[PDB]
Amino acid sequence: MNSEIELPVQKQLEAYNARDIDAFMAWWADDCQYYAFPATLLAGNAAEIRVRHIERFKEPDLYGELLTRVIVGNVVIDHETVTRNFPEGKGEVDVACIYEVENGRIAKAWFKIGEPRIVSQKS
Repeated sequence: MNSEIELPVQKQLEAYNARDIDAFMAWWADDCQYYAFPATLLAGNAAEIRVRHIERFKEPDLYGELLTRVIVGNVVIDHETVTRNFPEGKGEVDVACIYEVENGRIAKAWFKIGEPRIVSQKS
């Protein structure tokens, strides 16, 4: 059972669209690392991680619609589609946010954005 690895990523994914930064920060480590595609350290601790996302939570159009989630031991891939506002239309970007949970808290987290998509250009 990798239940204590599922507990962070479940509560945070819900909190991402539900606009709860307290739970979206809770299940992380205080020294948690946060990289951007490919491997660019945005945050070397929890305090910088939350603030970075709070800026994203200012968008009323922010919605993470999960498609698929897989878990390999202490690691989870949450593959969601972030609804944004792009000047060509919708603005929905299919991202794979990968996490690493150590001692019950996310020790490290990385994300890679797949592509930009639009409803007018998609079935």
